[PDB]
Amino acid sequence: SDKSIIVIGTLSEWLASFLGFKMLDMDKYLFRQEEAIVAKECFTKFSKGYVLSTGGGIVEGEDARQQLKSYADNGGIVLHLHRDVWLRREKWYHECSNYHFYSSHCSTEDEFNHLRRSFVNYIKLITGAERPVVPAGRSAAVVLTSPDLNEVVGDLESITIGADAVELRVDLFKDTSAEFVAAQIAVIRKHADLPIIYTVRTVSQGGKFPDENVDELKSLLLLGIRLGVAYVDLQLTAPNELIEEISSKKGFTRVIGTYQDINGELKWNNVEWKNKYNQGVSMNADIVRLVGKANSIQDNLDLENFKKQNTLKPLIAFNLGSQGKLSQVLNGTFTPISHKLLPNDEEFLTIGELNQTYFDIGGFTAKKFWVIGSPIEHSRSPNLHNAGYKALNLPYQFGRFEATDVDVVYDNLINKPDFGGLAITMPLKLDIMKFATKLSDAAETIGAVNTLIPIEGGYFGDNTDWVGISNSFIRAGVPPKSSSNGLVVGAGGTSRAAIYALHQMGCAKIYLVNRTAAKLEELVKSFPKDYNLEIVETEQQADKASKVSLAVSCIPADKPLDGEVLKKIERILSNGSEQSAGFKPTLLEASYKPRVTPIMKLTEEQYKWKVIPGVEMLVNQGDRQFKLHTGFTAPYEIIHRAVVE
Amino acid sequence: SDKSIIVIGMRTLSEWLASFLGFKMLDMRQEEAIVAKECFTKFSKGYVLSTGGGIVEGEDARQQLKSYADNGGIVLHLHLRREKWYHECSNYHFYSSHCSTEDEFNHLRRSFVNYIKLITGAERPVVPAGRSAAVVLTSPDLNEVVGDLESITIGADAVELRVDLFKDTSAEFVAAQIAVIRKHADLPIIYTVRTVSQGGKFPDENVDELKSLLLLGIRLGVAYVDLQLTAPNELIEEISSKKGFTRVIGTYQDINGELKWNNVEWKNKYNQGVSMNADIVRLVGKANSIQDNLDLENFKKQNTLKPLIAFNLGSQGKLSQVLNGTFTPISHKLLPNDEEFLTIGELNQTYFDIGGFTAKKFWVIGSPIEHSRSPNLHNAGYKALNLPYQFGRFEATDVDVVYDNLINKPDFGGLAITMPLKLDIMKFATKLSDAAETIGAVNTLIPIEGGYFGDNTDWVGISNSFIRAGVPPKSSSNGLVVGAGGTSRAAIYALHQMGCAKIYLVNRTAAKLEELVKSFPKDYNLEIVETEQQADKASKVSLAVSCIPADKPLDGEVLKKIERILSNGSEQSAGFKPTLLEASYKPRVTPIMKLTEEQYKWKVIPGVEMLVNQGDRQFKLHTGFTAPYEIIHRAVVE
Repeated sequence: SDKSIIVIGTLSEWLASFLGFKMLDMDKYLFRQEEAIVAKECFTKFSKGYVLSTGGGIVEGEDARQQLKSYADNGGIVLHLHRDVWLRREKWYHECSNYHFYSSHCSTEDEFNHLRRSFVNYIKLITGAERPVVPAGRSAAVVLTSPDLNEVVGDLESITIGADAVELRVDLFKDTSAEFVAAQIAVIRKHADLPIIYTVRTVSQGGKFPDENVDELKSLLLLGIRLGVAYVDLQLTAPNELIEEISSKKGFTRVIGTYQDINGELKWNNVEWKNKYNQGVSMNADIVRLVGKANSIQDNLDLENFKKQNTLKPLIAFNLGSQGKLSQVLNGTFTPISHKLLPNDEEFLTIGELNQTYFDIGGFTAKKFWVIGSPIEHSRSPNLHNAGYKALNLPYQFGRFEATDVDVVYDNLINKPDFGGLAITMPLKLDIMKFATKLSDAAETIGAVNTLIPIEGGYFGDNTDWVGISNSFIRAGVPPKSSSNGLVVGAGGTSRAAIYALHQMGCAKIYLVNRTAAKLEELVKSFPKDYNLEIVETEQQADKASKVSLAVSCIPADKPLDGEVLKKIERILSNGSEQSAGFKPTLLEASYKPRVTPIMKLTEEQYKWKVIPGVEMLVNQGDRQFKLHTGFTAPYEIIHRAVVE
Repeated sequence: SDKSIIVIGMRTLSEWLASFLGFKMLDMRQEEAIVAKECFTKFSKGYVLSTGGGIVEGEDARQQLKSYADNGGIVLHLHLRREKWYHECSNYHFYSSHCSTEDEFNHLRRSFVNYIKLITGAERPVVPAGRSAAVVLTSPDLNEVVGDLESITIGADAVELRVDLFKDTSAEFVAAQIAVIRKHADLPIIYTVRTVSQGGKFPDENVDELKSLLLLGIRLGVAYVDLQLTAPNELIEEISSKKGFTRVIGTYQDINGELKWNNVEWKNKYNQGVSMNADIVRLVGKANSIQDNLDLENFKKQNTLKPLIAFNLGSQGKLSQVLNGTFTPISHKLLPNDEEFLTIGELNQTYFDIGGFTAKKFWVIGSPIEHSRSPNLHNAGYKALNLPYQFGRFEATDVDVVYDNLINKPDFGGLAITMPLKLDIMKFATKLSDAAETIGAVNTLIPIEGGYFGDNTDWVGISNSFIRAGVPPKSSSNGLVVGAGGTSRAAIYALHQMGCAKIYLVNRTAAKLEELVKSFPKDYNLEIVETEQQADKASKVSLAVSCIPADKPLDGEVLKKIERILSNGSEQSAGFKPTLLEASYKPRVTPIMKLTEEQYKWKVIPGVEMLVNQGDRQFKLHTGFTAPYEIIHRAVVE
C-alpha cells in the first residue's frame, strides 16, 4: 500500500489514477547494458508513488531479472498485463512477476465496464486495500461447472443472478493447465464482476482431479493466488507441505478449507467433524467448509446444532443429496447454487428455488414497499424493483402512493405490519427525516432522504442519490478515487447530492455556476470545509478553474441555456478537453424527462466530453435502493431494461 | 367391555350393534316394571338390551337407568317431550340422521364402529405414529360447506372442530355439527372449545358453559377432548377423571409472543401435561424469526415422555408446521383460514422442497398389463395430496427383470404385483406378513430397513368391499367361495377374519378343490360341499364370494349347489342383508351377479369395488397416507 507497482508487459496509468500514483515510463526515460544501469535507481529511488511501466524486452538477460525477483521477494509487486517472440518473451513475464492480470480485448461496452470493475477489485486485493470480506447476511455462490465457459459466454449475466461469488471448479475444465484456467478467469471478469472461489476438487472428495498429482495441484492453487482470486480452496485432507505452502504465500487471498463426506455415514456429532473444524482454525483459514450427505431430515437439524457450537471461524455447512435441501436453504454464508444452462450433478437449487423455499418456510416475509411523491404517475421505480423481485423470485411488491404530507404515509404505508421500505421523490425528502431514527452520514450533510427502511428501534434513512451519481461515473471510465476537481452546473434539485457525490470521488475544489448567487452561497454555508466550494462569478476564473473533469448538470432543462450562466460553461470545457488522467473527462445530467438536454449537446461534440444521461442516475440510485430494501444486489441487465423499455 | 349396552330412544342400529360385538339382543307399564329388573342383572353379561321408548315415562323407572351409569355401564341414546329424559339418562349419546346417498349411509355406519370401539373401550386410536395432519374446520355452520367436506378432509387424519366459533354454542347445535361430519368424514374429532385468552371466541368469565361443553365431547364419543392448561383446576380434574376413553390433548398458546423456546414456562407446561396424565401435549408458540423454529426442535428432543404437538405461528413459523410430526394443523380454501394454516398441497410441497420426501417411482408388474387401472388409481391420489410420486407399468414375466430394472434403483418406492408374478415375488420379502404366508401370494413389496416388506392386500379388498356395503367387521354368519380361481385363497382368508364360523367351497370342477384344505389350517374350517342335499345343511350363508370367471354361464352340478344356497338368504337375519362379491372387474353383469340379485334378492357388489379397496391399502402402504376415496373411485370407474 506504500511501495510501487512495477508493471511489465492504456491500463497502466488507469492504475496510477486509482491510488494517487503517477506513471513513469522507462521508454521515455531512455542496448541491454544501459537497460541494467537504469533498473538500479528507479526500482529503488522511485519506490514511493510511481507505476513503473517497463519496456517490452526488459527481461532479456540476467541483469534485471534477478533485480526484479529481488524486489518481488522483498514485498514489492511486479504486475503483468497479459495482452493475448511471444512464445519466448512471455515465459519470462510469467516467472518474474508475482501477480498476473489478463487484459483481454472488449468489443461491447458492458465488457469494458466489467474489466474496470474487476480491476478495481483486483488492485484492492494485491495491494492490501481491502481483503474480500465474508458477506453479512444471506449470500449465494454459483457453481460454474462448465468445461468451457465460452459455450455459455453469452448468458453469464443471467447465470450470476443472486450470486455473491462464482465457484470456479478448476478440475472440471477441459485441461487444467496453467494457461487454460487463466483464460477462463478472464471470461468471468469480462462478463461478471463477482469474487471467484478457486476450487480444485480432488477425486477423493467428489471431483475429477487425481490425488497423486500433488505437484500439479500446488502449481494450480499457486496460480490462482497470482491471478488475484478472492477465495482459494484448500482441502483439509491435503498434505502438510501443501496446506502450509499455500498458506505461507497466499498474501491476501482468503482460504476456504473443505472436507466433504462423500460416503455419507458420519453424522454431525462425531469427533470427525470437530477435528476438521479444528484443522481449519489451526491453519488460519478464513472460512471452514464442511459438507455432509443427508440420509434423513434429522441430519439437517443435526447441522443446525453443530453451527451453534462452532462460531470461532465462519462456517459453510450443508448436507448433499435430495434429503439435504433444508440445510442448503437455511445456510447463511455462500450457499452454492446452479443454473439451467450449466451442468448440475450435486442437485443445488437455483436462485428461484432457494428464495421460494426460504419463503415457504418463513425466512422472507411478504413485504410491501412504496414510492411516494406528488407527480408519482411519471415514475419508473415500480418498473425497476418489481423486475428485480421477479428475477430473484423474492415475494415483494413495489407500488405507488401519491402523497403531499408525511403524516398520511405513516398511516396508510408505514404503520402496516408488512411494510418494508419507502422511496421518496418530492420535497418530502426534507420532511421524511422526521421518522428516521438512525441517519447515515450521507443524509445529514445533504439534508435529503430517498430511502426509509425499518430497523430495530425505529427506521433507517439514507440518501442514495450520491451513489446514483458516483456509480454513474465509475461505470463510464472514471476511477473511484481520482485526483481531478469537479463542477456542478446549476443549483437546486439534486444539487446538494451532486456536491456530496463529487467530493467522495476525490475532487479537490468543486466549482458552482448558476444564474443567481443568492442560491449559490446557500450551498456554501450548508456544507463542510473540506469540500472547498468556490463559486464562479467572472469569466477570468473559468479560465483559471483548475483540473475540472467531472461536471454534473442539475439545472432544470426546460429553460434553455441562460447565457449569463453559459459563457463560463463554454469556457470550463475549453481548458480541460486534453487532460485524460485515467478517464476521458465526462459530464452527467441529473434529470430524466428529455432524453438529450441543452447542455449535453454543447459539451459532447463541441468540446469532446462524455455525456451520461439521466436514466443512468435512476438505475444506480435504484440499484443501491434495491440493496438496502432487500439485501441482494439487483440484476443490472433487467433493471436497466425495465427502466428504459 | 363384556357388559351390556342399554339402548334408549325412539322407535335397526340395535341388532347391528348386537351383530358387531358378537353379543345377543333382547328387545324390551306395571308389567314392564317387574320384568325390566332381572334382565339387567342375569341378562347383564351379554345381551344388548334394546329398551322401549316410553321407559323414561316413570320417575323411578328413570332411576334404574341411572343406577347402571355410575357402576360402569354403557347406557346409550340413539336419536321432543322425552329428550329431556333421554339425554340425561345416558353416559354416551349418538345421533342417527336421514341419509341420502350410499356413501352417506357408509360414513354413519363406519363412524359408529369407531365410536363403539371407543365407548366400549377395545381399541382406542393410538396417536398416529406416522406423520399425521388435522383439518381445522373454522366454519360457523358446517351445512354451508357440506357438499365439499369430503374434499376438505383430504390427507387429514383427524378433524379439529373449533366449538367456540360456531354460530350457536348450544348443546343442540354442536350435536348437529357433529352429526353433519360423521355423515361425510370417518375421522377422529378433536373437540376444541378455545377461550378468548388463547385466541378464541368463547369467553373466560363463563366457566360453567365451558365445562359442560367438553362434557358433550365425552358423551358424543369424540376422540380427542382439548383441555387448556391455564384453565380452572376443577375443570382439569373433571375432564381427566370423567374422560372415559376420549383422550385428552393439553394446549398452551402464546398469543403475545413473549416466550422463546428456552424459557422455563414451556417446561412447566409440559410438566402440567405429564402430571395431569394427558395423552398428547400441545404447545403453540409464535415465531418472530426463523431461529424460533430451530429452537423448537431442540425443545422437542428434550421432552419426549408424552407426545408433543409443537409448532410456532405467524408467517415465520411455517418450518415448525412442516417439520411437525403429530397433528400438524391444516386448512382449506373453502374454510375461514385466519391463523394462516397451510393446505394439504402446500404442506407436502414444502416437505418435498426441504427434503422430507423423495421423488420415488412405483410400478405395477405383470404380463397382461395393458389394461390395469392401477396407475390411474394411485396417480389420482398423489395429485390430490401433492406427493412427488409417479405410478407406471412394467411388463414382466420373470422376477429377475424386476430386480435389475425397478427394485435396485435408488428411486424405487414399491410394487403392486399382478397375477402371473405373485408367487415369484415372495422370495424377495425378508419380512412377510401373516397374510402373505397363509395365502401364498404377495401383491405389495415396499422397501424397509434391510430388505423389503411383503404384504397381501387382496384380503383387505375382499373384506373392505363387504364392510363398505353394510356387513359388520365381526359378524356371525357363514360364507361361500364359489370357484377356485386366482383370488380364491385370499377370499378364504378374508372370510375368516371377517368372522364367518364356516366357509363352504363350491367349485366348477373338483380337481383343484381338495388341495385348498391341505394348504389351509384346520382352524379356518373349510367344509367342501359335494351333493345337492348338502346344500340344505349349509347354514347361515350370507357372505358369499364369486370368483368363477364370466365365460361360462352357470349350469351343471355347480348351479344347483348355489341355487339352494342363496335361497337361505335374508331370513337368517344376522344384522345385515346377504352379500355376494364378484371378483372379476370387467364383466359388470356377471350371470352369478344376476342369479343372486334378480332372483334371490341379495346385495351384489361388482369387482370395481375390489380393485379400489385393494389399491386403498396399497396406497396406505406405499405412501403412508390415507387415499382420497372419491378421487380414486372416480379414476377406475371411467
